[PDB]
Amino acid sequence: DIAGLTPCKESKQFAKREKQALKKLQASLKLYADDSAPALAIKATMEKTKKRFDNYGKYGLLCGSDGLPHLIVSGDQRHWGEFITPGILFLYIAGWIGWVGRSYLIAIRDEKKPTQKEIIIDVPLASSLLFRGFSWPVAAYRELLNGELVDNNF
Amino acid sequence: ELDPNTPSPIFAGSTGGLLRKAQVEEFYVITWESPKEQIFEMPTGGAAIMREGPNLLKLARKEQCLALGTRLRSKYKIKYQFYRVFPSGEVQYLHPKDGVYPEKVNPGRQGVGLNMRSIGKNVSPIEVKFTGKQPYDL
Amino acid sequence: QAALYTHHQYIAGFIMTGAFAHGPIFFIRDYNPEQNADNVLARMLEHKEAIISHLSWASLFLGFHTLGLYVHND
Amino acid sequence: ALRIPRFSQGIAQDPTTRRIWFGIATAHDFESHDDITEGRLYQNIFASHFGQLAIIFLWTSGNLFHVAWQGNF
Amino acid sequence: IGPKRGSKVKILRRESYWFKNVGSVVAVDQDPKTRYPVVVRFAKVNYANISTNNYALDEVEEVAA
Amino acid sequence: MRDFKTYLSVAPVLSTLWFGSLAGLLIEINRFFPDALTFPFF
Amino acid sequence: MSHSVKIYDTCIGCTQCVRACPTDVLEMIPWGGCKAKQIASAPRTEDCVGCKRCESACPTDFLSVRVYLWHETTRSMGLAY
Amino acid sequence: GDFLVHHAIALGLHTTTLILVKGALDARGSKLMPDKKDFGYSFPCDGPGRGGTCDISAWDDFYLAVFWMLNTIG
Amino acid sequence: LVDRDPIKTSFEQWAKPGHFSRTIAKGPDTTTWIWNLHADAHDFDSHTSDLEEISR
Ligand code: CLA
Ligand code: CLA
Ligand code: CLA
Ligand code: CLA
Ligand SMILES: CC(=CC=C/C(C)=C/C=C/C=C(C)/C=C/C=C(C)/C=C/C1=C(C)CCCC1(C)C)/C=C/C1=C(C)CCCC1(C)C
Ligand SMILES: CC(=CC=C/C(C)=C/C=C/C=C(C)/C=C/C=C(C)/C=C/C1=C(C)CCCC1(C)C)/C=C/C1=C(C)CCCC1(C)C
Ligand code: SF4
Ligand code: SF4
Ligand code: SF4
Repeated sequence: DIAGLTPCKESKQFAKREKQALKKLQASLKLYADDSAPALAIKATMEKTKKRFDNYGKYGLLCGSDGLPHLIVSGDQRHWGEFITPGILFLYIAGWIGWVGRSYLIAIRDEKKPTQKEIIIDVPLASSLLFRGFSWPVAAYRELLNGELVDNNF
Repeated sequence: ELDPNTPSPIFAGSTGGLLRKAQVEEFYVITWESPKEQIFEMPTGGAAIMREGPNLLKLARKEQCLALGTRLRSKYKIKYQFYRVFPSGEVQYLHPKDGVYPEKVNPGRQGVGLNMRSIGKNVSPIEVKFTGKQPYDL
Repeated sequence: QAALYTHHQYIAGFIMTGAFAHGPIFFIRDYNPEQNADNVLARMLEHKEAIISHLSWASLFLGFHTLGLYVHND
Repeated sequence: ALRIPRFSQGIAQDPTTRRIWFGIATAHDFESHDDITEGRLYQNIFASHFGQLAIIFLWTSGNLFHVAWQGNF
Repeated sequence: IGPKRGSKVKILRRESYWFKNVGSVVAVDQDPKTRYPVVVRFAKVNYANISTNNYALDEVEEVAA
Repeated sequence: MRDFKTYLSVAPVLSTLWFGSLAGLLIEINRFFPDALTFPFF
Repeated sequence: MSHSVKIYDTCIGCTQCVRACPTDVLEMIPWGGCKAKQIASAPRTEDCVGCKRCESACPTDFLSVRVYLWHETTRSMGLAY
Repeated sequence: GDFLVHHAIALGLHTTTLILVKGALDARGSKLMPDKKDFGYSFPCDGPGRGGTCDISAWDDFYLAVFWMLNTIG
Repeated sequence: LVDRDPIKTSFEQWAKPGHFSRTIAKGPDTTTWIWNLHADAHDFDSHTSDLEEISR
């Protein structure tokens, strides 16, 4: 739709890629497996990149010249989850990497001599502060900016 | 030399120490005591023996001739002693002067430690522009 | 047209550096903390640890993210 | 062991070769090296880069002078 | 013990490694006399292998209080 | 045998049983969906 | 300056602290009160080369010295020869 | 093709300048060398010990800078 | 080293900060000693001032 061309529903240049290129894959008139039970170009590796026919799903997917598919993601016509869908995902996953970074850490500096407890690991991954992340509804999106890590501690 | 042969600190050969610039300028030399015939380590790579005389080896440059200590006091002895020879005489009386063993008290001599103002907030950079009338020649 | 955009790209880059390099000499030979302070050239010094970090955070990001896209692509 | 380089002094009687290199690269550092005053300095960069503009025209001249008798025009 | 001797003090000089950070103290000076009393001590080391230094009340800005 | 308020330790590189594996299960999602470049949802 | 690197500190005590450094540092010059009472930063420095072996050990709590001397003899670098 | 080089000229003047910004933003001194001054610029080197100290004159960061001004401008 | 020479434990040394020259890895925390430890891990100026073992 936008600058490149249209998706899969038609994309000539893209088609030619499917075809030569892979299929030459072929390329081996035979090469012996008339019945034989190993050499697997034959089945999929093609067909797994191939039966990926005039279908790939359908995804829209813009495809420029040479018809390799370009990613817009401007949240329109079709292309929204080529960044946000896998974007918030990157956010949510990290941040629950370091929410617990700022955790199997802010749990130590105390009791008795706590000077490298960390070259060994007290609860592995933390396996205690673990889920604190999925057990983030809202969380740092309020309690980070109000209290605890409070401007005070700023 | 030989017609006068006055030695003390045994060695034989070596492409190590003393060469042209210890006549044409300054000289530098260390002297010492010792008990009974003992084999040493040496500056300049080599190694020999002792017994006595003056026990007076001469040395190229004075960082060289105190290292008899940085090992040549891990081998007994109070006394080791290096001076400064010229091509003519004195001023710079090197291990001479007063007391010895860097870490006692008779006098104070030099040193100071401060400049104008002390270690404190010299976030203050360089001040006046260098100009022949305000105490910055020290 | 192509050995003339660059002797003006070399230089130009070559400058910039020297620009940035005589404004780290001001801070030592000249400059004067008692004579500049609360004063907005200060504060620039004072609130400095952040300044390199929120700079370094640009690079490290601008680093591996360009380099995912270009090996992956290779 | 003589005395030489006519501006610095620590540099001036240094017996090695540093004597040389370090001569030919302190030259342009007027602000603070022996010979200097805020009056000297300034002017000592002023009739310096009047020594500038100056060298830019012996460049341009010859640019227009290997051209006029050969070098197609 | 009755006033405050060595119970929590920041550092404020800007040269001293743990400067703005507050660690713990010890046998702070008694007499009218000198200018470098007070030992202080904290967990975090510094640029030397051993770090347990003595600063002095002209300053310790503790500050509040 | 592990109840409430942190637990037992572990070695220098249990990261080499964390790079290898966990992460390793993920090729295991990168063949179940042998492909990406956007993704359907659930 | 011509040998001007500051290793000073505040204790200037020198027991299990610092000694190392070819000739340069004949101190113990007790200033009228500084604990193990021996102080300052040097003696007559116009003698030897440019270490920072000078700290490496026994505090300077600030900097530590290194080369800064510029005006630099030869006796002040091994090699005048 | 241009949505990369164009992000890799951007990773240049950034990195180039975290070092120049930094280079500059303390030719004055810092923790490792606190009193780094009266000469600021090119005092290249210092003694071993403290942590181990090196190209930490604002010149040697300029020195270090000029490699990325020679890698962007490329 | 220390716990608990010498005659008196089987009980192996798993736990108590450090080992490798003597104002050792110090209580006080740092990173350098994690490239220390691997580097110079094999070496001999430490382990013991006495041949013996090393060839062993
Ligand atoms: C990679 C290079 C880039 C490019 C594409 C160019 C291209 C050009 N420069 Mg150039 N230049 C550059 C970087 C560049 N420069 C830099 C970094 C400097 C200063 C450090 C200069 C200083 C310079 C001068 C003075 C002149 C040019 C000129 C030119 C043109 C001459 C044709 C040529 O083939 O140059 C090819 C590129 C090179 C040969 C590499 C640069 C090496 C030389 C020119 C510098 C060495 C001399 C040194 C700076 C001064 C010595 C003083 C001494 C002789 C007394 C050409 C457009 C000339 C011109 O514009 O026409 C009148 C003019 O001569 N340049
Ligand atoms: C356009 C101008 C501009 C001006 C007016 C100045 C002026 C000054 N600069 Mg400077 N500088 C500039 C741009 C400028 N700079 C730029 C762009 C850079 C880097 C991009 C620098 C990097 C720089 C440094 C590091 C220093 C100065 C210093 C100085 C001061 C002394 C100059 C000096 O040391 O030269 C004397 C140099 C020579 C006589 C020649 C030796 C130079 C070598 C490196 C040759 C360079 C490459 C060369 C062309 C290759 C050989 C040619 C080949 C064809 C054979 C003086 C205040 C010094 C200073 O005072 O700071 C405290 C010093 O620290 N500058
Ligand atoms: C799987 C994917 C791919 C890969 C291999 C990476 C890999 C990396 N990314 Mg990354 N990223 C991706 C896709 C990817 N990213 C996508 C799709 C986006 C959104 C467009 C981002 C946005 C992003 C950001 C902002 C950053 C990274 C960073 C990083 C570096 C990892 C730091 C980290 O996450 O540690 C574990 C996490 C922590 C230790 C805590 C860090 C907290 C971060 C994630 C704060 C998030 C706020 C951010 C600005 C969002 C704006 C929200 C705002 C509207 C309020 C690392 C090399 C960081 C970087 O560049 O440093 C080199 C960081 O700058 N990424
Ligand atoms: C091609 C080069 C090489 C690489 C990869 C780097 C990379 C870097 N340089 Mg650098 N540099 C280089 C050559 C290189 N430099 C050279 C030749 C010089 C001059 C001699 C410099 C002078 C220089 C300076 C002055 C600075 C840097 C800085 C940086 C960092 C800037 C942040 C960034 O770009 O994103 C981050 C890094 C990358 C994109 C590179 C890849 C790093 C990751 C992805 C490693 C891969 C992990 C891998 C899977 C695991 C393998 C390890 C092992 C387990 C097998 C970065 C680490 C700056 C800095 O410190 O930033 C804070 C700044 O200090 N450089
Ligand atoms: C979660 C994640 C991740 C990851 C990954 C990651 C997260 C990675 C990271 C990494 C990191 C790193 C790699 C780091 C490194 C570091 C460095 C490199 C450093 C360096 C340095 C330092 C240390 C300082 C300064 C100096 C130097 C520079 C040396 C993501 C996922 C995903 C995917 C698949 C795609 C889509 C989206 C999602 C779905 C979401
Ligand atoms: C106007 C403009 C702009 C801009 C932008 C800008 C405006 C930029 C700027 C830049 C600058 C720079 C980049 C500079 C830098 C430098 C510096 C930063 C320095 C620093 C220093 C130091 C280092 C220290 C001290 C000294 C000194 C200061 C030197 C634009 C406008 C426009 C546009 C585009 C859009 C459309 C409209 C218009 C209208 C057309
Ligand atoms: S700090 Fe160094 S040499 Fe200075 S006073 Fe102590 S040990 Fe003496
Ligand atoms: S630090 Fe300096 S003065 Fe001290 S020994 Fe080394 S060179 Fe001599
Ligand atoms: S380490 Fe750095 S400073 Fe030290 S010597 Fe080598 S270079 Fe010089």
